[PDB]
Amino acid sequence: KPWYFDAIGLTETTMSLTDKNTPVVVSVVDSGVAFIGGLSDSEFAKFSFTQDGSPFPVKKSEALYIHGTAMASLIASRYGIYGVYPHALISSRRVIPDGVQDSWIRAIESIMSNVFLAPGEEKIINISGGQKGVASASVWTELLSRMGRNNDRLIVAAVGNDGADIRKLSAQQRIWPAAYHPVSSVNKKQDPVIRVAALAQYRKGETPVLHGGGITGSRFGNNWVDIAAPGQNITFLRPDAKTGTGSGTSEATAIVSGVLAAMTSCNPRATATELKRTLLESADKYPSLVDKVTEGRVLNAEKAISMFCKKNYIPVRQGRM
Amino acid sequence: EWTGDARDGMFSGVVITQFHTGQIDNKPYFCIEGKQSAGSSISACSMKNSSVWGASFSTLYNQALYFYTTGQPVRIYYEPGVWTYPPFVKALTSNALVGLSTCTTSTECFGPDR
Amino acid sequence: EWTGDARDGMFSGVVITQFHTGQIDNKPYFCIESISACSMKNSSVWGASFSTLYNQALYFYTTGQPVRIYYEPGVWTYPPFVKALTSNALVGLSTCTTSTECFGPD
Amino acid sequence: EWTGDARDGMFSGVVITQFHTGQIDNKPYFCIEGKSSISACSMKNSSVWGASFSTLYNQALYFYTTGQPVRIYYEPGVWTYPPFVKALTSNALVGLSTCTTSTECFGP
Amino acid sequence: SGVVITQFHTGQIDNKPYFCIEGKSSISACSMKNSSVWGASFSTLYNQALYFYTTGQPVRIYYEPGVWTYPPFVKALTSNALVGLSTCTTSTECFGP
Amino acid sequence: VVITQFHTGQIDNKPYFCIEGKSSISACSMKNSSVWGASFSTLYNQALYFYTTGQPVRIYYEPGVWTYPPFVKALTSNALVGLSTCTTSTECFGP
Repeated sequence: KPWYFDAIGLTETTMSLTDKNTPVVVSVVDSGVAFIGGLSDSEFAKFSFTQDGSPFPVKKSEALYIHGTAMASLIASRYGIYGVYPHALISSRRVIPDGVQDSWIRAIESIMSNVFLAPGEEKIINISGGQKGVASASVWTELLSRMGRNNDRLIVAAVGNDGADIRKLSAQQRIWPAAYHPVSSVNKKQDPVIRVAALAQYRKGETPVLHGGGITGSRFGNNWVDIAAPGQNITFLRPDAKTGTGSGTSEATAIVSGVLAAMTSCNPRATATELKRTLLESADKYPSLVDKVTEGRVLNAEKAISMFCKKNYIPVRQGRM
Repeated sequence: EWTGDARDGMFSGVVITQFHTGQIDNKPYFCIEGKQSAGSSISACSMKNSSVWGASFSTLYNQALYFYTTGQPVRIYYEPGVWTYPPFVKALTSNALVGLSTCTTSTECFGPDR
Repeated sequence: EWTGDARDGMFSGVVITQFHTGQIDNKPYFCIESISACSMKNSSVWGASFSTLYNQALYFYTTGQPVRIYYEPGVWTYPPFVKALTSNALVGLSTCTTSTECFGPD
Repeated sequence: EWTGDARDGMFSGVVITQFHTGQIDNKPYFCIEGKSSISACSMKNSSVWGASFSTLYNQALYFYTTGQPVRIYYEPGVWTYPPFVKALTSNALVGLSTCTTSTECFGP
Repeated sequence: SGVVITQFHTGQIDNKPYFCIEGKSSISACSMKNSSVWGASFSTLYNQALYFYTTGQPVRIYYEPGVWTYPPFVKALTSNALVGLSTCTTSTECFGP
Repeated sequence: VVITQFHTGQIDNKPYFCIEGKSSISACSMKNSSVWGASFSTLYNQALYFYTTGQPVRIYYEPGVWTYPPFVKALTSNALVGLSTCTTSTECFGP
């Protein structure tokens, strides 16, 4: 089993709280997923927002070929790699490389067209990356504000690697949708984005630190990062069925997405605000990580999933009165 | 009477998408709406102590609220023309909810086929 | 009487944010909350729906989803009760598609 | 009559995979299927097992919800209406238990 | 006001089921089925108390002292009858009277 | 005690449930089966909740209540008469 399961508390008892019956589908907005090995039974749907039209990844770069499969395997792999929520299915929305104009936007707009009726189908949207060089930001903000007003979906967004202080970065160097900086009290409360930073390997109870390094180092900054989750020495699946090991905010985002998927199973009718407030309020708060993460939050999967599944126990499991 | 009688209709592979609860003539009731896709939708109501299907109100309420929560595909068993108050029929439906089943596919569900 | 009668009012796209339960004159009741409405067990005309609405209101309080609240004003008459809570009887509940479009009568 | 009578049969290490609820001759009932496969039905106020309808409904729905392996206790030939037996089953659900292994479960 | 329900006990006394809750300074309160003037609210209060014990949210506990009189019961638990429950906005501001 | 096993059935027109917690203890509550039948629904609800969370609890029981020999043989004679939450392995709420 992987190290991060004990660190975030993905215990047998916690996982036993989740509802098997709930159709839970995570939206993996990435480079395409190869539904192979542990992901061979995980497909729900596949899409292409790329000029080539293929929903499958391409060998432009090894990083881009493996990216979508890696992310989906951390979320829901049933054997080989240990997915956070193996009962979840995956909806692959390939936006890169050779993406169409505003491929990221078109994929989120397709999610928001609500073709799938079940509340837990693409309620959680994993964006283990995103868009740099955003100058207008008008498109992103108008879409993300509508999503917060609709209050049904959550975007789990990587804050990016390069180890940079997001507060000191130029608007053009910041990754979207994570860079979304809601202004009004209304848009701050309705905010559907969960901005995820990467932590270095630790044991539950030990004070974690952000993952460093010039290349895979987590970006940081208070009021630009909502939560920090494991993002170092992470084993993931590759399309060739072999495994790889990696660090960074991509991994950390996929682990948060899996935790939220597990929560969703207990009541997918719960609003985005209900799930975001549970995940963040159940997060461990460290004094040492306050400058790096808003309120120095660290993913507690045991507290997030158990808090959420207990709150819904009487309305969902024991209605009879 | 039986849920599996020929007269009663069915809709398989439906997601329960809407829920309403109220009261009429001292009887609580609930309504549900289920969709297979864009096409098509079905509405059905259960009323407490409103025969012939009144005895299943509590079981159907609990089960329908559960399936509304999960969003899993289900079979809705209904009987047309049961409710007769015209404003009620106009706003909601004449269909009584008479049963529910889990589904394996959009067409294959557990229980009787009628 | 019916939830959909013209006499009764509605509020659509409402998130149930507050919940209270107690007893008055040997009858349990609950209150939800802006709009407030109470349901009392065995207190006519809407007493028969107490348990269904309690269950439904607690469910919607838990999800936090926007819903339609059907009420009848002037049902509760005890002045300190009306002052502390409301005269409105809770007479129905619906799921909503938008802040104005909800399932059921209007 | 008792759940643990020799007459009644068992199926151990079963995951409840299907659930159906309806009404027949003014009595609500519910049917479960677990996977070899077994089907069992419980009817309200329909003797000898009618008294346990609410407890079994609640328990069966809970284990359906968790998907944990369980033991299903049944009595065959209880339901006799031919279209019902044909479409569903004749087996009455008379008990439920948690399991430790596919064969070792709690209870008689 | 602003109490987290941290303990729960259920039993029976003289053919009547009851439940006891403790919340945190600390407060205890018991509701008994069909007993006292407050017996009518047992089922609603049990359901609402177990709900609040499950969420762990801060609530308001309404009680009446001196209702339970059996000395070993009062010694082991409380004389307080549970007579209502409310959700809270702050540690002092809660919904209800 | 952690409630680890749960059994439900019927005997002589009365539904009952059994629980086992871990030494190990078994106790059964039976609807309308005096003296403790008035408590069946409250205890069922509580026991199922505690079985779900897996939290340590106190089980209150009365030996020798159930007397049908095949029942006592397969399960227990112990009646479930109460439940409490626990703070430690020995300190629990209640009498």
